[PDB]
Amino acid sequence: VEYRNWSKPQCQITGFAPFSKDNSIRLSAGGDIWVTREPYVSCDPVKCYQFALGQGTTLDNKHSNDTVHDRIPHRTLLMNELGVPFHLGTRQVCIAWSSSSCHDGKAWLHVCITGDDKNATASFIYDGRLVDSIGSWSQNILRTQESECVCINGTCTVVMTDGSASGRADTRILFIEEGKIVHISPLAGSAQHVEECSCYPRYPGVRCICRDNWKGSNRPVVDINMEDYSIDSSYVCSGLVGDTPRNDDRSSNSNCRDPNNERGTQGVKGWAFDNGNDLWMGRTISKDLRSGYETFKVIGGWSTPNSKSQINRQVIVDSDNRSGYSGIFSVEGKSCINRCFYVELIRGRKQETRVWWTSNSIVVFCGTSGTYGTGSWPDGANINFMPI
Amino acid sequence: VEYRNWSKPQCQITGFAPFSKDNSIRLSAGGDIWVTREPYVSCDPVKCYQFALGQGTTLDNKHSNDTVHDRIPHRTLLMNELGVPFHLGTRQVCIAWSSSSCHDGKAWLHVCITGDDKNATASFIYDGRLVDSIGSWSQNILRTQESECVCINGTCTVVMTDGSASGRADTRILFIEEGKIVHISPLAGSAQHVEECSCYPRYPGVRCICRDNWKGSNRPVVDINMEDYSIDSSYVCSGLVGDTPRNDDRSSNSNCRDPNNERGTQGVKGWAFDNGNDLWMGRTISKDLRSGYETFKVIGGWSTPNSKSQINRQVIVDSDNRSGYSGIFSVEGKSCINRCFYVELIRGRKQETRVWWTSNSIVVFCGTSGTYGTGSWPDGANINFMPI
Amino acid sequence: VEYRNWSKPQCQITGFAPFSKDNSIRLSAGGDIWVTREPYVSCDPVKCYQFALGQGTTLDNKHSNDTVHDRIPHRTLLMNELGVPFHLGTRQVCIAWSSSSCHDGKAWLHVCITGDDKNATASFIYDGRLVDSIGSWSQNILRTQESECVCINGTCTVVMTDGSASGRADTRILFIEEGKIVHISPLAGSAQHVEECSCYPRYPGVRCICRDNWKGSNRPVVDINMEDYSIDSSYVCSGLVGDTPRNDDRSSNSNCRDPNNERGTQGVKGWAFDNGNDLWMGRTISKDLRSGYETFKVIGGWSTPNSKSQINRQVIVDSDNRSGYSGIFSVEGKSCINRCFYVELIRGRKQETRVWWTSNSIVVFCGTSGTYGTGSWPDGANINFMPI
Amino acid sequence: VEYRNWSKPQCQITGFAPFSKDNSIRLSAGGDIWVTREPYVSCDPVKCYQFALGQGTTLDNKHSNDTVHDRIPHRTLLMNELGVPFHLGTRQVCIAWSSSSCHDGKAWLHVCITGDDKNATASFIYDGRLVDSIGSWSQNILRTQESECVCINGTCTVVMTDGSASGRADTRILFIEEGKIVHISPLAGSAQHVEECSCYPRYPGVRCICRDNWKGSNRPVVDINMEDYSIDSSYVCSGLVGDTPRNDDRSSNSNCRDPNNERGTQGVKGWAFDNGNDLWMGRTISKDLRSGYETFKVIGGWSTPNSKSQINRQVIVDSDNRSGYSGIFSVEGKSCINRCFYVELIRGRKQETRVWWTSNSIVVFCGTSGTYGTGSWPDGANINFMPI
Ligand SMILES: *[C@@H]1O[C@H](CO[C@H]2O[C@@H](C)[C@@H](O)[C@@H](O)[C@@H]2O)[C@@H](O[C@@H]2O[C@H](CO)[C@@H](O[C@@H]3O[C@H](CO)[C@@H](O)[C@H](O)[C@@H]3O)[C@H](O)[C@H]2NC(C)=O)[C@H](O)[C@H]1NC(C)=O
Ligand SMILES: *[C@@H]1O[C@H](CO[C@H]2O[C@@H](C)[C@@H](O)[C@@H](O)[C@@H]2O)[C@@H](O[C@@H]2O[C@H](CO)[C@@H](O[C@@H]3O[C@H](CO)[C@@H](O)[C@H](O)[C@@H]3O)[C@H](O)[C@H]2NC(C)=O)[C@H](O)[C@H]1NC(C)=O
Ligand SMILES: *[C@@H]1O[C@H](CO[C@H]2O[C@@H](C)[C@@H](O)[C@@H](O)[C@@H]2O)[C@@H](O[C@@H]2O[C@H](CO)[C@@H](O[C@@H]3O[C@H](CO)[C@@H](O)[C@H](O)[C@@H]3O)[C@H](O)[C@H]2NC(C)=O)[C@H](O)[C@H]1NC(C)=O
Ligand SMILES: *[C@@H]1O[C@H](CO[C@H]2O[C@@H](C)[C@@H](O)[C@@H](O)[C@@H]2O)[C@@H](O[C@@H]2O[C@H](CO)[C@@H](O[C@@H]3O[C@H](CO)[C@@H](O)[C@H](O)[C@@H]3O)[C@H](O)[C@H]2NC(C)=O)[C@H](O)[C@H]1NC(C)=O
Ligand SMILES: *[C@@H]1O[C@H](CO)[C@@H](O[C@@H]2O[C@H](CO)[C@@H](O)[C@H](O)[C@H]2NC(C)=O)[C@H](O)[C@H]1NC(C)=O
Ligand SMILES: *[C@@H]1O[C@H](CO)[C@@H](O[C@@H]2O[C@H](CO)[C@@H](O)[C@H](O)[C@H]2NC(C)=O)[C@H](O)[C@H]1NC(C)=O
Ligand SMILES: *[C@@H]1O[C@H](CO)[C@@H](O[C@@H]2O[C@H](CO)[C@@H](O)[C@H](O)[C@H]2NC(C)=O)[C@H](O)[C@H]1NC(C)=O
Ligand SMILES: *[C@@H]1O[C@H](CO)[C@@H](O[C@@H]2O[C@H](CO)[C@@H](O)[C@H](O)[C@H]2NC(C)=O)[C@H](O)[C@H]1NC(C)=O
Ligand SMILES: *[C@@H]1O[C@H](CO)[C@@H](O[C@@H]2O[C@H](CO)[C@@H](O)[C@H](O)[C@H]2NC(C)=O)[C@H](O)[C@H]1NC(C)=O
Ligand SMILES: *[C@@H]1O[C@H](CO)[C@@H](O[C@@H]2O[C@H](CO)[C@@H](O)[C@H](O)[C@H]2NC(C)=O)[C@H](O)[C@H]1NC(C)=O
Ligand SMILES: *[C@@H]1O[C@H](CO)[C@@H](O[C@@H]2O[C@H](CO)[C@@H](O)[C@H](O)[C@H]2NC(C)=O)[C@H](O)[C@H]1NC(C)=O
Ligand SMILES: CC(=O)N[C@H]1[C@H]([C@H](O)[C@H](O)CO)OC(C(=O)O)=C[C@@H]1O
Ligand SMILES: CC(=O)N[C@H]1[C@H]([C@H](O)[C@H](O)CO)OC(C(=O)O)=C[C@@H]1O
Ligand SMILES: CC(=O)N[C@H]1[C@H]([C@H](O)[C@H](O)CO)OC(C(=O)O)=C[C@@H]1O
Ligand SMILES: CC(=O)N[C@H]1[C@H]([C@H](O)[C@H](O)CO)OC(C(=O)O)=C[C@@H]1O
Ligand SMILES: [Ca+2]
Ligand SMILES: [Ca+2]
Ligand SMILES: [Ca+2]
Ligand SMILES: [Ca+2]
Repeated sequence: VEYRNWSKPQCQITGFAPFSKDNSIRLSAGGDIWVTREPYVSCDPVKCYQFALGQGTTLDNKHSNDTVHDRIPHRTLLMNELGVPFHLGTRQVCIAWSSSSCHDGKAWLHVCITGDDKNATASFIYDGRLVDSIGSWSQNILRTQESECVCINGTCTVVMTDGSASGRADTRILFIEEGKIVHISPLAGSAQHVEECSCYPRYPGVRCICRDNWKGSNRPVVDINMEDYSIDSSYVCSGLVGDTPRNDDRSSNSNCRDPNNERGTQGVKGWAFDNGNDLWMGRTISKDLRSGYETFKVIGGWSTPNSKSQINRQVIVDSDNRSGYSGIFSVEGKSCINRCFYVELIRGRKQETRVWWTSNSIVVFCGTSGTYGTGSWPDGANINFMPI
Repeated sequence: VEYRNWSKPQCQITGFAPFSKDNSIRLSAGGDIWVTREPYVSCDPVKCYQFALGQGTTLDNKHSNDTVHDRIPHRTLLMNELGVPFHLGTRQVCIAWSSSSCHDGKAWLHVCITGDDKNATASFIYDGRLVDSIGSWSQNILRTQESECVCINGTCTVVMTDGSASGRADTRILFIEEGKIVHISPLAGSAQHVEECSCYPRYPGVRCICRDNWKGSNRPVVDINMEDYSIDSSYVCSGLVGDTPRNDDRSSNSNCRDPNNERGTQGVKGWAFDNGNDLWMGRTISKDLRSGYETFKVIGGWSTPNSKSQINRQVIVDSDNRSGYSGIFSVEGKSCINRCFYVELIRGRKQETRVWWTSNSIVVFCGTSGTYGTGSWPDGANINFMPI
Repeated sequence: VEYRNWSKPQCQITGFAPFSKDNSIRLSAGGDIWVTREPYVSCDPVKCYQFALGQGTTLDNKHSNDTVHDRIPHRTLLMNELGVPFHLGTRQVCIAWSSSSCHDGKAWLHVCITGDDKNATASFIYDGRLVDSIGSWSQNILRTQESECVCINGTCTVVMTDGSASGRADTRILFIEEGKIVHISPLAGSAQHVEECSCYPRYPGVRCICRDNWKGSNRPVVDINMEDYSIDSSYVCSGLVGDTPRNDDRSSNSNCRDPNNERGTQGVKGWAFDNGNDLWMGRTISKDLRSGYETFKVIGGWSTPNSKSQINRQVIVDSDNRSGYSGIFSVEGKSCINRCFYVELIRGRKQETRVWWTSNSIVVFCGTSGTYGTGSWPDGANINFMPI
Repeated sequence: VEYRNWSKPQCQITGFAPFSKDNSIRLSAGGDIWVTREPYVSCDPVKCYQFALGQGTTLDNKHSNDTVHDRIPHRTLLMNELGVPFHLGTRQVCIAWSSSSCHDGKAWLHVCITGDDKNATASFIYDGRLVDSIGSWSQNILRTQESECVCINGTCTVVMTDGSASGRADTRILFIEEGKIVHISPLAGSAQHVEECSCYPRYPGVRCICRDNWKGSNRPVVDINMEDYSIDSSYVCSGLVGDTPRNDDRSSNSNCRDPNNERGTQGVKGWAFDNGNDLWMGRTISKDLRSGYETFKVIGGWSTPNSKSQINRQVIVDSDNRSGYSGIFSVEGKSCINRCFYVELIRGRKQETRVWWTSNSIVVFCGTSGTYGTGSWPDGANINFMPI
C-alpha cells in the first residue's frame, strides 16, 4: 500500500444524495443494541465504517438509565462497517469518551481519550498497537474532534483542546506519523474557541470548521499547513450562520474575523466546506434546539462577510424531529474527492423523558453532481414503544 | 479481475433442483430477525448473496405493527450471504424502498431509491462509494426492478419506471458504467406497462420479463441491446400466462404483441426465460391470490402465440400456502450459464390477521440438466406461535 | 490450489485426545441456538467446520415442539467453524434432511437431500453453485452418509442408499468430480444393509464402516476403489461389535462375512477404522440405548473373526449420560493423516420428556500418538433449567 | 511468513496508557454473554485477541448458578478479537479448564487442559489440528500458565505444574515446535512453588514471574534458556512484594532467593518485568482480597533485595472495586517491544452474593514512553441490576 496524499480536485456537487441509514433506535426495542452518542463515519480505501462512543451498555439494560453523561470510565470507541448497527458482536477499539480516527492509506489510527476531567490521558493507537499517549495540558477535560482526522503523505493531523467549555481554552494541533506525535503546533489567528472540528483535506492542506462554545454563533475556521505545521484560524463569512443556539436569519452576522457574539455560548458539532467562494453548509433547522436539519449553498459565503443569499437547500431531517451533532467525511473517486456528511439523530433524556437512557442513530448523505429529489429521513422510533 | 461479458451458452435445464431456504419467519418467533419484503438474490463471481428491503425493524418489535406499506423513510437494502438470515449483524447497504444490484465482475453496484413518491431520488452506489443519482422524472413513485440488474463488459443496465401504477407510465432503461449513468434509452415496442423486470443476460444482450400492472395478464418482454442502447418490448406468447390476477387456463390468451386485457390491472413480480422456442416459466398456482407456486415448460411458448401445451411442471410451494414475488438470477458454470429463481413466501397482514406485521422468507431453486423429484417447500411458520 | 490425494501413512495413534466441545444445549437455555441433529465435522485444508441438519428453528421457539422427526421441508444443512455454535448468524448452506460434505482440496462439495420420501431429489452443490442432482431410484427415502465424503485427485465418492430401512435396499456409490456425477457403481460383496457410512481415505482408496439397520449388529464394511469404481462389502471381524442394539460382550459374534443376525434390526451411525490387523472403534457403552460412549482397540479385530481381546479403552461420555450418532473425519499432518471422531450428544424427546423439542450438541476427539488421561465430557445441560 | 525471534530491545516505558476495556459484566444484563474467568490477551503479528475459559454457558442462563468452580467438563477456551466481547458467535477453540496460547509468527498454538484432577490430559493443538498431548505426571490437577506462552525461532516454551496447590509440586517446562513436544526440562533453582507464570521474551530467552501458592508472598522468577533448555528460578527482589495475601509495606521482605514465608499460602496470578535493575510491577492494592489495582516502578527492585523505593505508581482500578488475576503480554514495535498487561475484574459469588454466578470482564493497559494522566477503570456493573 501507499499513504494517501488526497491530491485530486474536489468534485463539483449539486447537493447531496442519501447514502446510509442505520435505524439503531428502532431496532433497540427488539434487539440488544449499544447505547451510543457522538458518532462519526470514515473510510479506509476500500470501504466505510461507522464509529460512535458507546456507553458501556446496551439499550434494554438497567445500566442504560442515566446515560445523559458524556464522561464515564466505560465509554469505548465502537467501530462497525457502514450500515451494520452496533450489536453485541461490535468491537470496542479502545477506551474513549472522546475520539477521532483516520486511515493514512496504510492503516487506521484512533486517538482515544479517557481519564479524570482534571487529568486525562489520550492514547494514540496505530495499526492495532498502542504507539504513544499524552496527558491533559490544561487540566480541564482534554477533548478531541469526535469525527475523522486527516492524513497526507503519512502524517495525520488531529486537533485537540483542553480548558474551559465556555471561556478561554487551549487548542493544539497534533501531527502524528504512524501513531507517533511528531509535532505539536498551537492555534493561531482570530478564532476564539475551538471545540470538535470537522476537518477535511484541501491538498496540500487540511481545513476545519468547528464549534465556538463560548462567544460564537458563527463557526471558527482552522487552517492547517502540513508543509510547516503552520496554523491559522478565522470564522466563516456567511451571515447565514450554522451553530445552535443561533440568532435568526435576519439578525445574524459574521465578518469572517471575530465571534459574532450573537448567542455564542453553547454549540453543537457541525460542518461546512467551501467551493470557490461558495459555502456548502448544514445545520439543525432550529436555532434554539437540535431539531430538523437542512443543508444549502450560500453563494459568496466563503469570501464575502455577512453573505446570506442561499440556493440549493435540502431538508435531510424535517423541522419537527430530533437532530444533533454532525460532521464531514471525504471519500476519493476515480477523478475527484467527494464530501459527505452524517447527522446524529439523538433520542432519550433531556427532551424525551418517558425514558432514562440517551442514545442516537444516524443517517448519511454524500455530494452528488447529479439530480436528486426530496425527503426527510428521521430516526423514526415511536418513543412509547421503546424500553424503560 | 475482469468485467463479465457472460458469453457462453445457456445450460439445457431439465427442471429445477432445490438450492437454498432461509426460514426467517420460523426463527423470528425465537430470535431477533428483520421485517423484510421484496427480496432478491444475486451473486458475485465466487458466491451468492440474498437481498431484501427491510422495514427498519425486527419482527418482535412494537415498530413491526403496520409494516404493510411499501414506502417509509426507514426501508434500507439488506445484504447477506445466501443462507444466512437477516439477523442484527446484517448490513444495511443503503436507504432504499426500491432496489436492484448486480456485480460487473469487478465490484457490486446497487441502485437504491427513497424519497417522497412525488419527488424521490435514486442513488447509484458503486464499490462502496456514492457515484451518481437521479430524481423522479414523472413525479409519481420512481421505482426499479426489485431483483438483479445485469452487466456485460463493464456496463450495467437497470430499467426503471415512474408514473401511474394502473395507467400509462414512463419506463426508462439506464446504462451505468462504474456507478456513472452513461446513457438513458426510453422503452420502445408494444409493451403497455413495465414494472419490476426480471432480467437476465442473453449475450450479446439482456432480456427482461416484467409486470403489466395496468392492462396485462400476459407479461411484457423488454429486450435491451447493449451494442447501441436500442430497446424493444413485446409480450410472452404462451397462452398459459403468468401474472396474478390471471384469467383461467382455458380462457387466457396472448398474441405476443398486446396486453391481453384479461384481468390486466394489478400484478406481482415474476419471471420466465426462453430456450429455443420454449418458455421456462413460474407462477403462483392461484390466479386470484399469491398462493402456491408451480413451474413448467411451455412447448412453443416463446414463439407461437397462445401456445398452451406444457410439459415438466413442478410444485415448489403447494397450492394452499402463501407465495408472492419472484425473480430470475443467473450463475455462470464451467461451460454454460444456469438460470435460477427465488420466491418470496410472504406472511402477516392482508391475508393473515392474527398479526400486524408483514414480512416473508425465501426459497430458491436452480436449473438442473439432471434428475429430480417432488416436494413443496413452504414458509412453514405456525402463525399462532408467532409474536403479535 | 491442488486437489487432495491424501497420500501419506495413517498416523500411529495411542488413543484419542479431546479436541472441541460446543455446549449448544447448555447455551440454548440462555440464547437463540438452532435445533439440530445428525451433526458431522469436516475440514478444508486450513481449518475444520461443524455441520448439522437444523430443524428450521431455534430452541426457545414454539416451532421447536415436535422436532422428533427426521424429515420436514425446513431442515437445511448448517455450517460453522469448529467451535462456534449454531447461532442466528449461522448459514444454511442448502435445503437438506440428509447430507454429506467434503472438500476436494480446491472447494467444498455438499450433497443435500430433501423432498417427499417417495420421490426426493438430491442436489449436488459445488463451490457455491448447483452443479447436478438426482431423483430417488427406489422411491423410499433416498438418504446419504450424514458425515464427511472423501475425495482423491478431484473425485469425491459419496455413497447413498434408497429402499427399506429394515429390509433390502439399494445402495449406490457415487463418483462426483466438481459437482458432476461422473459415475455410479452399485454395492457389491456380502454386506446386507448399508446406511449412513462413516468413510475415510486409505490411499489409493476409500473405506467405509456403516450401519446395518436390518439384520446386523456387526458393522458392514464398504471398500471403494477409485481406480476403477469397483466396490466390495463385508463386515468387521471384531466379536466385540459396535451397533446398538448390540447383543452382549460374551454373546456377540462376527465372522467378517455375514450380518451376525444378533439383534440386527435398528442401529445408529458409528465408525471404526483399521490399523494393521487392529481395529480402533467406538460405541455407546449401552447395547440397548444410546448412552455413554467408550472407545478401544481390538487386537486382531480387523483380520480375525470374533476377536474380542481389547486394549486401550477410553470413556468419552460416561455410561449414564446420552450418546447418539458418531462418525470419523481425517485431518492431514506434516507427515501422516490422523483420524478423529465426533459424537452426537442428543437431548429432548424420546428419552427426556419434560420437553417437546429434540436437539443435541457435540464433542470431538482426535487420535494422538502421545499420552492422555481420563474424563467424561457429556452434554451437561440440566434438563429442568431448559425451555418448554 | 517467518517465525518470531523477538530480537529488538524492550521499549523504555514511562508508565501505562489505557488500551482496551470490554464491559462484559455490564452488557450481560442486556444481552447473551459468556460466563468466563481466568482471561488473558495475546496477539498474532497483525492484531490482538482476548481469551478466557468460559463456563459452558451464558450469564442469563440457569446453568450459570454455581460457576464458582474452576473445573468442569464444559470449560472451553474462548478466543475473540481484542475488544469484541464473548457473545454467542464466539468460538470455543478447544475443551480446556486451564490454558495458554501464543503465535510462533506463523500460526497459533493453544495448550488446553481438561480431565479428572487425578488424571487429566493436555492437548497441544497447532494451526487448527491436534498435534500432541500429555497426561498428568503427578496425578494432582495438571495446570498451566493461564496467559500467553512465548516462542522464538519456532519453539514455544510453555511451563506447567502438577502436584499440591499448597505444598510441593512438579513444575516442568515444555518446549513445543509446531504442536510437537520436542523437549521437557524440570524446574531448577530456588523457587518453592510455581503456578500460573506470566512470561515474556528477553532475547535470547524467556522470563517468567509466577505465583507461589505455598510459602511465598514474594513472586518466583523462572528463567528459561532456549539455547539449551536450561532453567533457573529465584524470587523478585523488591521488598514491596506483589502476591495477595501480602504482608504489609513496612513488614514485607524478599532476599531474591527464598519464599519470604510471609503469608505465603494462597495467591493470585500476577506479573512484573524488569528494566535495568528496576522492576515494573502490578498488584491488587489490597493485601487481603483482590480489590483495586495499582502499578509502579521499584527503583532497584530487580537487583537489590528488599528494595522498597517506588516511583511512577498508577491506579488502574480504585481500591474499593474488584480486581483479580492479571498477566503480561508483549507486542512488537517498529523499533522495540512493548509490554502490556490485562486485569481480570471478577464479579459474582464469593464476595458478591446477590447472585449465584461468577464471571468477570477485563481492562488492558500498555507501556508508553509518553505522558499520561489519571483514572480508575473498574467493571462498573450495578450488581443489583444484574440477573439472578
Ligand atoms: C432511573 O434512575 C433514577 C436514579 O437512578 C439511580 O438510583 C440509584 C439509587 C442507583 O441505584 C443508580 O444505579 C441508579 O441508576 C431512579 O429514580 C427514582 O424513581 C422513583 C419513582 O417513583 C422516585 O420516587 C419518588 O418518591 C415518591 C414515591 O416513592 C414520589 O412521591 C416522588 O414523586 C418520586 O416518584 C425516586 O425519586 C427516583 N430517584 C431519583 C433520584 O430521581 C429511577 O427509578 C430509575 N429507574 C428507571 C426505570 O429508570
Ligand atoms: C397495532 O396497530 C393499531 C394501530 O397502531 C398505531 O396506533 C397509533 C395510535 C400510533 O401509536 C402508531 O404507532 C401505532 O402503530 C392498534 O389498533 C388499536 O387496537 C384496539 C384493540 O382493542 C382498538 O380499540 C377499539 O375500541 C373498542 C375497545 O377499545 C372496541 O369496541 C373496538 O372494537 C376496537 O377494538 C383500536 O381501534 C385500534 N386502533 C385502530 C386504528 O385500529 C393496535 O392495537 C396495535 N397493536 C398491536 C398489538 O398490533
Ligand atoms: C406441544 O405439542 C403438542 C402437540 O402440538 C401440536 O398441536 C397442534 C394442535 C398444532 O397447533 C401444532 O403446531 C402443535 O405443534 C401439544 O399437546 C397438547 O397438550 C395438552 C396439555 O394439557 C393436552 O390436553 C389433554 O386434555 C386434558 C386437559 O385438556 C387432560 O386430561 C389430558 O390428560 C391432556 O393433557 C393435549 O392432549 C396435547 N395434545 C396432544 C396431541 O398431545 C402441547 O401442548 C404442545 N405444547 C408444548 C408447550 O409443548
Ligand atoms: C442456585 O443454587 C442453589 C443450589 O443449586 C443446585 O440445586 C440442585 C438441586 C440442582 O438442581 C443444581 O442444578 C442446582 O444448580 C439453590 O439453592 C436453594 O435455594 C432455596 C432458597 O429458598 C433454599 O431453601 C432453604 O429452605 C427454607 C425455604 O425452603 C429456608 O428456611 C432456608 O433458609 C433455605 O432458604 C435451598 O436451601 C437452596 N439449596 C442450597 C443447597 O443452598 C438456588 O435456589 C439456586 N437458584 C438460584 C436462583 O440461584
Ligand atoms: C507528498 O508526497 C509527494 C511525494 O511524491 C510530494 O511531491 C514530490 O516531492 C518533492 C517536492 O517537490 C519532489 O520529489 C516531487 O517533484 C514532488 N511532486 C510530486 C508530484 O511527487 C508532495 O508534495 C507531498 N506533499 C506534501 C504536502 O508534502
Ligand atoms: C468473455 O470473457 C472471457 C474471459 O475473459 C473471454 O475468454 C477468452 O475467450 C477467447 C474467445 O472468445 C479466447 O481466445 C481466450 O483464450 C479466453 N480467455 C479466458 C480468460 O478464458 C472471452 O473472450 C470473452 N468473450 C468474448 C466474446 O470476447
Ligand atoms: C465485450 O468485449 C469484448 C472485448 O474482448 C468484445 O469483443 C471484441 O471486441 C472487438 C469487436 O469485434 C474486437 O477487438 C474482437 O474481435 C471482439 N471479439 C472478441 C472475442 O473479443 C465483445 O464483442 C464485447 N461485447 C459487446 C456486446 O460489446
Ligand atoms: C499427492 O500430493 C502431493 C502434493 O501435491 C504430492 O507431493 C509430491 O510428491 C512427489 C512424490 O510422490 C514428490 O516428487 C514432490 O516433490 C511432492 N510435491 C509436493 C508439492 O509436495 C504427491 O506427489 C501426491 N502423491 C502422489 C502419490 O502422487
Ligand atoms: C493421483 O494423481 C497422481 C498424479 O500425479 C497419480 O500418480 C501419477 O499418475 C501416473 C500413473 O502412474 C504417473 O504420471 C505417475 O507416475 C504417478 N505417480 C505419481 C507419484 O504422481 C496417482 O496415482 C493418482 N492416484 C490415483 C488413485 O489415481
Ligand atoms: C529476527 O528476525 C528479523 C526478521 O526476520 C531478522 O531481521 C534481519 O536482521 C539482520 C540482523 O540481525 C539483518 O541483516 C536483516 O537485514 C534483517 N531482516 C529483516 C527481514 O528485517 C533478524 O535477523 C532476526 N534476528 C536475529 C538476531 O537473527
Ligand atoms: C534464531 O535464529 C537465527 C537465525 O538467523 C539465529 O542467528 C543465526 O544463527 C547462527 C548462530 O550464530 C548463524 O547462522 C548467524 O550468525 C546467527 N545470527 C543471526 C543474526 O542470524 C539466532 O541466534 C537464533 N536465536 C536463538 C536463541 O537460537
Ligand atoms: C468531551 C466532551 O465532554 N464532549 C461533550 C460536549 C462538551 O461538553 C462541550 O464541548 C463543552 O466543552 O457536549 C456534548 C453535548 O451535550 O453536546 C457532548 C460531548 O460529549
Ligand atoms: C415501489 C413500490 O411501491 N413497489 C410496490 C408494488 C407497487 O405498488 C406496484 O408496482 C404499483 O405500481 O406493489 C407491491 C405489492 O403489494 O406487491 C409491493 C412493492 O413494494
Ligand atoms: C434419512 C433419515 O431419515 N435418517 C434417519 C435414520 C433413518 O430413519 C434410518 O436410517 C432408517 O433407514 O434414523 C434416525 C434415528 O433416529 O437415528 C435419524 C436419521 O435422520
Ligand atoms: C487449574 C486451576 O484449578 N486453577 C485455579 C487456581 C488454582 O486453584 C490454584 O492454582 C491452586 O493450585 O485458583 C483460582 C482462583 O480462585 O484464583 C482459579 C484457577 O482456575
Ligand atoms: Ca456557540
Ligand atoms: Ca396485470
Ligand atoms: Ca442393526
Ligand atoms: Ca502465596
